[PDB]
Amino acid sequence: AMGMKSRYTTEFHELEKIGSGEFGSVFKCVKRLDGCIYAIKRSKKPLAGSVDEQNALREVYAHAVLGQHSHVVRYFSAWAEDDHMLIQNEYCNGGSLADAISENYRIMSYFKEAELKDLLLQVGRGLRYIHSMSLVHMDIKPSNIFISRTSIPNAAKVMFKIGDLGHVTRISSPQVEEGDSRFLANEVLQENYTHLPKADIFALALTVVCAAGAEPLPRNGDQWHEIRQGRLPRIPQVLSQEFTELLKVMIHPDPERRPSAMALVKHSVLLSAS
Ligand SMILES: CC(=O)N1c2cnc(Nc3ccc(N4CCN(C)CC4)cc3)nc2N(C)C[C@H]1c1c(Cl)cccc1Cl
Ligand SMILES: [Cl-]
Ligand SMILES: [Cl-]
Ligand SMILES: [Cl-]
Ligand SMILES: [Cl-]
Ligand SMILES: [Cl-]
Ligand SMILES: [Cl-]
Ligand SMILES: [Cl-]
Ligand SMILES: [Cl-]
Ligand code: NA
Repeated sequence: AMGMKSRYTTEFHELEKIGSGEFGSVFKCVKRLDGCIYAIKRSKKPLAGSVDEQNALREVYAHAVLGQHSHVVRYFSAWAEDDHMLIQNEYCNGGSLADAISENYRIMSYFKEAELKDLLLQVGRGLRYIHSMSLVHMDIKPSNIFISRTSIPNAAKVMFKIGDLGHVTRISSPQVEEGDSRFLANEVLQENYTHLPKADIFALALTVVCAAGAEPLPRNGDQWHEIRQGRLPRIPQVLSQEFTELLKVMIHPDPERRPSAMALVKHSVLLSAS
């Protein structure tokens, strides 16, 4: 809890809690001076000078570098007070893709093919930017993709944004902190980091597979290995042959054969979503 003269309490009116972690939570808040809603994550402050601090500050640094892109979550501010570290990001009104999937699942639905191409194109724009900046996300998965649904009053919209930049690292990085095992490419687990950007492409394909209604992905075991041999998880729908082949080459066992994020966004299959 924060003090009543904290920056957090004075400058923001806290609304709804919107997420929870081990040592923190996320609130939907209004900033009093501008009237706009933000997501503010407040976590226990990492020990100053520690490796945990290093990892926390890397996230903020990634945000500061990447957050200008239209398909990466905007960052506004970060600070520390009351033994908490705070990050104020844009609030995304549709929650994460994991939340949108779970809502879909509850009503016996899924993203249909046109929605999946839209997802894939938009997050791939996101990755193209990240990779152009010599960075890799390393943790692409539905819970780290955020959704904003907007209405434009005076046109003469659903946006997917990459968030949770806590695993972002540079392309040539010799150590890599692995992301979610359900989405982790085999080469990264083996500690081959020659083609890091293609680990994000792999994770994105599996993320679109989850959007498309696949069952829970394995964290380990024979099914996990089967996926890493290049076999797509089963989905409860029949997608076009061309779109299925895009997804499948995105999980190719050789990273070099997976599309770049650039090739991805230029792909003829996704021209229908442009
Ligand atoms: C983009 C973004 O950076 N952040 C974000 C934005 N917007 C939102 N919006 C939302 C709406 C609604 C919901 N749901 C959850 C499911 N229930 C059922 C309804 C509401 C959940 C989240 N939640 C967010 N949280 C959960 C994470 C947060 C964050 C911050 Cl502030 C700092 C560092 C890393 C991250 Cl990932
Ligand atoms: Cl402020
Ligand atoms: Cl919550
Ligand atoms: Cl402090
Ligand atoms: Cl682009
Ligand atoms: Cl997830
Ligand atoms: Cl390998
Ligand atoms: Cl899953
Ligand atoms: Cl179908
Ligand atoms: Na942005």
